[PDB]
Amino acid sequence: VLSEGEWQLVLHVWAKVEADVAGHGQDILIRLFKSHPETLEKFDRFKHLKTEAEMKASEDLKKHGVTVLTALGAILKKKGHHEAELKPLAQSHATKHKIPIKYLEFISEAIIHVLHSRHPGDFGADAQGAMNKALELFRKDIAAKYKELGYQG
Ligand code: HEM
Repeated sequence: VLSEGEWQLVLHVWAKVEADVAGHGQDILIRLFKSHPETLEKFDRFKHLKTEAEMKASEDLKKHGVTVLTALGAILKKKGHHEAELKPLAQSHATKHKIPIKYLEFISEAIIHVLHSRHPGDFGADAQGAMNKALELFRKDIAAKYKELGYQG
């Protein structure tokens, strides 16, 4: 359970993200795909992209970055009371998109790295730990739904 002070840290940096949702979403997905290329293979939509320059030039990848960070922002702003928002995400990511929990750990690492690059004055260690906690709580609650459905592994 995050404290109120931890949530404030999380949402304070998240409000900085929302000034350039699309730039963040490109940086985060690029990082995820470069750092963990097995993740790119899950997107039939993006698996033709073979270089970082092609990734940065793809408008479709930019659009999907905004889809992802808009869904994450809506979950973070519920401060833990996010059951209605996770149900559908867990269900599609487990059963249709076939995404392992470990790949949610990987995109959490990329989100934390990109927030540290773009917002260092609002993303010191206190805020990095709080955002780590918020992304762990996201993964915990999605993993419990995966387990229900037979996909925790
Ligand atoms: C912060 C974590 C994430 C969030 C908030 C998120 C959010 C979303 C949303 C909102 C959609 C569209 C609606 C839906 O299908 O449920 C989607 C689609 C999708 N996601 Fe994610 N996602 C996340 C992580 C991942 C990861 C780590 C992968 C793959 C490694 C992945 C793979 C996919 C795929 C394959 C689709 C369908 C894309 C398409 O072909 O249009 N997601 N995601």
